[PDB]
Amino acid sequence: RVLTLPGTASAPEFRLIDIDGLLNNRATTDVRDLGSGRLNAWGNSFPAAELPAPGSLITVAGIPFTWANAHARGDNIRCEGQVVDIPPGQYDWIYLLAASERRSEDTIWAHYDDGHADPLRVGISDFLDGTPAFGELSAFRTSRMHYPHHVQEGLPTTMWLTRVGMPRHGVARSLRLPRSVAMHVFALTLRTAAAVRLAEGA
Amino acid sequence: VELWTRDLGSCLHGTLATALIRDGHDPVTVLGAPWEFRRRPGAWSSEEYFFFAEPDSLAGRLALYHPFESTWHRSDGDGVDDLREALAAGVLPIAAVDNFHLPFRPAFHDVHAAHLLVVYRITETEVYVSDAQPPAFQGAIPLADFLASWGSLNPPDDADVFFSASPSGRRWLRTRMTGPVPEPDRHWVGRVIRENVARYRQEPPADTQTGLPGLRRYLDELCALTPGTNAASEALSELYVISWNIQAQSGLHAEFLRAHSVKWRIPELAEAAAGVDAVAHGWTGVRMTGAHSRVWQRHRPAELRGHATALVRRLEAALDLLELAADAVSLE
Ligand SMILES: N[C@@H](CCCC[NH3+])C(=O)O
Repeated sequence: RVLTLPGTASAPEFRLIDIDGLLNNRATTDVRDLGSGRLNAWGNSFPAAELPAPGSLITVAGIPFTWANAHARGDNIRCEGQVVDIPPGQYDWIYLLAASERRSEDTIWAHYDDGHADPLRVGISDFLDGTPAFGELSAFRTSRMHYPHHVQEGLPTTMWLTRVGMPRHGVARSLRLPRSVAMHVFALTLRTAAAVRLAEGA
Repeated sequence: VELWTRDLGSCLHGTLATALIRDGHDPVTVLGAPWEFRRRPGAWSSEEYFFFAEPDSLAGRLALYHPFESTWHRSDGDGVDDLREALAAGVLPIAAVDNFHLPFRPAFHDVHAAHLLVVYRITETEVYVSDAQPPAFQGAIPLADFLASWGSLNPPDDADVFFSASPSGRRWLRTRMTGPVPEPDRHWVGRVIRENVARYRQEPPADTQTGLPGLRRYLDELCALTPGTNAASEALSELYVISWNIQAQSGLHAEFLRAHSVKWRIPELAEAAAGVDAVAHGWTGVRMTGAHSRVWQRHRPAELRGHATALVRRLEAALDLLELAADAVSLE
């Protein structure tokens, strides 16, 4: 048997997390910083010219993000189990812009104000002309890749939008990123919980 | 001649897949059916395509369940005569080359790395090559460039502590499917899964670390070494090399399970596929943590030990899921 009923969802709110103080790695370079790339162990990096302007507000698949205000020693978070404070509240989804040195999967911990913590599964696909193994959406696909001594034509660098749910009906206070040098986080936006009910008909 | 590779894979599976596709064989079936872990101390070489194969041939081991086998050859000339004869015979030669001398590779005149590609046509001025590793290329190449690559000395390179110091040696690989292929029905997939699991669980030989017990002992030995020391450097170089194509096989095996899961609509096969892919992703934590300690001196023994036991646990979870899958596909 089949029963489908129309619903209505509220207007949730997007909280764009300032990660500028956690930046610890350089994965993007310009033609004059080619030797500073540390996206992978071979010294590769994203092309800056094909990525957003530092500090700009962008939208990937409708989801808003702030591009990191990079310093010369960091333009993203290479994941080392950092704890990230978030505005306390009731949430639905975590959205990350990320890439990994080869595909990997790991855990984001979510910490709630009554001491409960939840281990949340996250997968991030490869930066190297990747394909989304976890059902990620594509955030960026460059034309070129940067190497320590040249700009490589016809080699896409890939970044992903990945989605992590927070099932618990409770107030979240912080998150822990995975402990894996392979994983790179470039932006982090959280989405609030919103109310849904049956709509007009039925 | 069709380009074929996967993001977890190297030129080893990729060149063999091209050869397999040309004879009418599905590379996911032939190369994705077997799934194992083995390590022989002293066996590895600094090549992108190293895989421990004894007592079988390189292709025979990578295609455990098919009559596919391979032979290595060394051409003794200064030219490409032995390759013209092989093509004339209908063979597709797989050439051992140095990326340093291939104009279409990013490593060209930057980095020495031992590599494989498919040769598919030889004129008197140009060699036609096919190479699916990103950035994929397929077409003609100046014959002098090919000969420089095919004959390179691959001297030790400070920018490739993994695939340098292995001379190309003008050697090449012949492959052949030497008889009827098995019908890939549900019983066969059942037996393939059960044999992979039984091999993983069994007690290793004295001379070879194999399966789940071998992987445990291997990872324990790795974590015991002192980071920064010479023993740790050679150990981490071996780790990154031998685990590329082992990780490759895990990702290929999961695809083999996904494909048959869709074919017969057996969710036990997709659930097991997810377990096997988790082992593939577990290798990333171990490999990359070792890779950055070896190359950039990022010494993190706690992370390396943490990814290691996570890998073992994922392997233990996979094996259990694979057994439920084999039960759902067939009665034993
Ligand atoms: N791309 C290879 C490196 C090979 C050596 C440079 N062409 C890897 O990801 O390990």
